Amino acid sequence: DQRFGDPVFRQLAPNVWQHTSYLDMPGFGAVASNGLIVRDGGRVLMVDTAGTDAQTAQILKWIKQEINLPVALAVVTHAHQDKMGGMDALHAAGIATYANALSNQLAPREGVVAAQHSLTFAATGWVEPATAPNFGPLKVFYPGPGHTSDNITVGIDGTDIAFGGCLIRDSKAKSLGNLDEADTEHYAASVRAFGAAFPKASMIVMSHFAPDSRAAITHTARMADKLR
Ligand SMILES: [Mg+2]
Ligand SMILES: [Mg+2]
Ligand SMILES: [Zn+2]
Ligand SMILES: [Zn+2]
Repeated sequence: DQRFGDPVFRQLAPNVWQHTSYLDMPGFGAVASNGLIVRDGGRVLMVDTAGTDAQTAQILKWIKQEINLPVALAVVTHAHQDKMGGMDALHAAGIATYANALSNQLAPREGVVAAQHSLTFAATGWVEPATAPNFGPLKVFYPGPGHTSDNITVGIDGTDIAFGGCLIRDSKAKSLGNLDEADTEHYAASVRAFGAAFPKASMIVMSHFAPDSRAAITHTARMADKLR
């Protein structure tokens, strides 16, 4: 029988699925985290792990069962447990991993395993292509500091989808979440930078809410404005 801890999958587009897994921050709510699985021809690409290696391995099993293509690479969007808690599982599987250089630098401080490869960014926020080879339809953008100093975002070419990770909250959210590591001065402008980077995206995917419209962007920014 399927259990509450087992990842759940939602097909967002013909070649894109959301993974959702529930984790436990001690003393706090047990809570859900989303990432993406993208089919690009003969391979699969991932955005973020689950919050644990066990759940990440259950994700890779699903991919094997349901898609049966090799996972060529994963991009992870910041050095927090919900996004990088399954790096060992990825590495055990032979999956090449990539994160903001800054995420890799912060990883030991945040108790996550670093990715194998570092992404760097132009002053525009767009990833340097030499650091993101063969990413297929993944278009990586660093919007500036928000939820964390290192948070990155990923557009999916050939679809209506952009992934804001933990930077973006849905259009009915009442809070930006935990701000202990947030850049409260720049959060609003980074949210806006994200929305300007992926003007085509009509479906906004994020870590802790189900997918929403672009109103999630405007709403998160207008919440952030109140922190300055
Ligand atoms: Mg582990
Ligand atoms: Mg921390
Ligand atoms: Zn986070
Ligand atoms: Zn998060």
